[PDB]
Amino acid sequence: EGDFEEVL
Amino acid sequence: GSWFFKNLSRKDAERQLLAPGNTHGSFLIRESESTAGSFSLSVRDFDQNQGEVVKHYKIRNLDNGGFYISPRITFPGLHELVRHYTNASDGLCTRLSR
Repeated sequence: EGDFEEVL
Repeated sequence: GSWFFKNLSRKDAERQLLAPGNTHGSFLIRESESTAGSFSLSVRDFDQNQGEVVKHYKIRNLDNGGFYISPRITFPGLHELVRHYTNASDGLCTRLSR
């Protein structure tokens, strides 16, 4: 997952 | 070149972006030391609750060689990607600068 920002 | 960095870990990117001299929008594209062809975009921005923060976005790869952060819009290469988000935030937390 790393943890990257969710984008729309 | 100036916005592209090879083998820079997530935390090194954080220290570099949070340094004085950097503003909101300051950013860099990094390639993972382990998985070649694996890129990430790190940006400096302001969080109302947090304060100055560095956000991380995953750049995905197309089978045709291209890239995208959001399927909505794709690019033939990293330059074009930078030229777009540099001009419109278009989904990102803030436009990029320099």
